[PDB]
Amino acid sequence: IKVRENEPFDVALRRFKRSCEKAGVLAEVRRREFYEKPTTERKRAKASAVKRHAKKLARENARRT
Amino acid sequence: RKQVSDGVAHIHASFNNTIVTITDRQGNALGWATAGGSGFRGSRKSTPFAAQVAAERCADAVKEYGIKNLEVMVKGPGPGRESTIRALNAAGFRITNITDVTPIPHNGCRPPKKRR
Amino acid sequence: PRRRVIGQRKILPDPKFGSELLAKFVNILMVDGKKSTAESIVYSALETLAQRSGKSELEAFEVALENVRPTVEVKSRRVGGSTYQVPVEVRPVRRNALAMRWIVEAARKRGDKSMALRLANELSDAAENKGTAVKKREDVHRMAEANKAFA
Amino acid sequence: FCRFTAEGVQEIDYKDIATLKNYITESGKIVPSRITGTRAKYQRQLARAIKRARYLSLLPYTDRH
RNA sequence: AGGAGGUAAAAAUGCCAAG
RNA sequence: GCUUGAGUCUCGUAGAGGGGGGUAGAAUUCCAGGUGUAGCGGUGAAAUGCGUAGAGAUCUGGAGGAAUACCGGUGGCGAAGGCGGCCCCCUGGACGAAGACUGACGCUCAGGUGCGAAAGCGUGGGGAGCAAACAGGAUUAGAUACCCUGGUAGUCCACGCCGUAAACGAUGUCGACUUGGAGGUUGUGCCCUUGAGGCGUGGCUUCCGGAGCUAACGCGUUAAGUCGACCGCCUGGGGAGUACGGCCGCAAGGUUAAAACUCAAAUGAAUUGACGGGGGCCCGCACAAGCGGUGGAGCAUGUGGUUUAAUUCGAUGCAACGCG
Repeated sequence: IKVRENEPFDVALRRFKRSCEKAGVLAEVRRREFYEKPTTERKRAKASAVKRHAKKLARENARRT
Repeated sequence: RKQVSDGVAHIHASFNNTIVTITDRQGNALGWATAGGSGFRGSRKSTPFAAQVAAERCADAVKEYGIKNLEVMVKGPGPGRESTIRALNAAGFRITNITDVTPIPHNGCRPPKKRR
Repeated sequence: PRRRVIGQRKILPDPKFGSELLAKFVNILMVDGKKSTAESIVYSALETLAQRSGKSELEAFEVALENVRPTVEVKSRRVGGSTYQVPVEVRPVRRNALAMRWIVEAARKRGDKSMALRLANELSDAAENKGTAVKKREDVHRMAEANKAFA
Repeated sequence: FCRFTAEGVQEIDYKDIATLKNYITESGKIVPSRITGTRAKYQRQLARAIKRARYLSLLPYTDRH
């Protein structure tokens, strides 16, 4: 959010707002309550998370790299 | 003129348009310039370049005050942000500190339903 | 095309004085594969301009190129929704090759008597950059600078 | 990866602003349990501790006050 | 590994066809 | 009689379980004022709208209503509907440890009774933000729509009513039995807590999968497996969850629930294709980058059409039309 670092400025380099939001809470509350589409988009967000965790623990076949 | 030395640059980088207002420390405005005022009516004002010329067109609107120290307050989602600060640095202002004052509610007002 | 990034051709130099850039210019002036006809026009227009310019042939020629040689031009690219014009920098081999085209189409619109007189008039007043050939280059720079917002 | 009061046993008290400052970020938001590796029991505990400490102005709600 | 974006991220219109 | 089922007590633990009352900060809008200058807003692009009566931007002050960022998690709790700031008051349930007690008190349940999202209805409040209706602007062949600018009911509170939902894990409740693996969460025992460990043992929960089952998809100790007890329900599609009648309701309607007639199917899962204004990858003068044409003119020639006694027949998107 707030940035000084106080001597050798020279460049913006604001990862600081990206380390908190930079769009992520603002391009979310831009519109559209939905009130239940969070409950289904959180679920597939978790479902794709645990499926790729099952995928990366199932890569060892050969595939000839 | 009052000839103040230290000032605050506010940047209202919305999705459609960007407004660069340079004030003093207290908050009283000195001059401003938007992307719509610099030409660019329509799709062109929503680009980072129109934000850049809006900051330059605001820098020479406060030449009569002799500001040398600027603290930037960026606010908004728009593409203005990371280009309209660089235009103030090239304009010959010393960037004392940057902060984002983007108003994020602590969850309450119903946002619009819009845009299917 | 899709696959091939082909290397360019092998132009032989100009016979009067060895220069591929003049040799490329006589190809853009050529029509119907009549190269000897087009070389007749180029030499007769370069000598009657070199008298008016004072400078000798090639350096009188190439100074008239930078007044029509562009540097940016628009292209119509689509990335998001509807398509708009982005100004792109012109690569240098194209850059004078696009300039030579604008001259010989400006000289073909000229209402003078012969092509030698037409092209020498167009190549001279472009050295004082007043022809319509520079006005092509000014108008490609206007709509490029009108679209400077896209980069 | 590391732990918290699972070893250095505590029943988190909100007045310990020294320890609680470790568990908020620079903007004052509570840092998630996926970062600090806190047990889910204590992450509920310090969430109530921070929310009480914000009420008594011992901790700020945001950085923009 | 998940997260966020990025000249960029879309959303102008675009009907019908019979045994 | 007995103690395993069921229940009680003692001790703790976790929790957006409920009801009441307070209060907190962030933001939106409005109101007032300072500064300040021509735009703002909006979109694919626009316009309506707002703005020189000085907006938008910025700063200070205020008034309001509503919702609770981060924590936050296929995390938790609840019979289900559901329930997220914090604090107090009142209150329900679950689970655990170690004992004590009652002694089959149990399970299920037609009718009955209660609870029951949202919308709606009644009365009285409240009204920031959203927003049916409605209005204006667009888009379009049209656009009673999507999009934009506004905007009333409603959303909020109290108290009644309605009693429905894709009220859904589309899976009734209760009990027993039957290989495993990785987790989450919440208790607890033991040991060297020596240190985040080690070993156990309970409750709830997510995912994968074995036997088995299944039409298949899949389910798989939280079964759709193997069984038992009781209940609800089904009997081709359409007509139709409609008409009529009853009951309920302020109403909207709900609930119970046909028939004539009509069709020879309707449907489920999966398969090979084709297609997609689905995705990924790739190619071609397909586009792009270029050059020269055609469409205009006059003729040549072929076809259609018309005409004629006959204008012989055939070829008719690409792939017929200087074709046989």
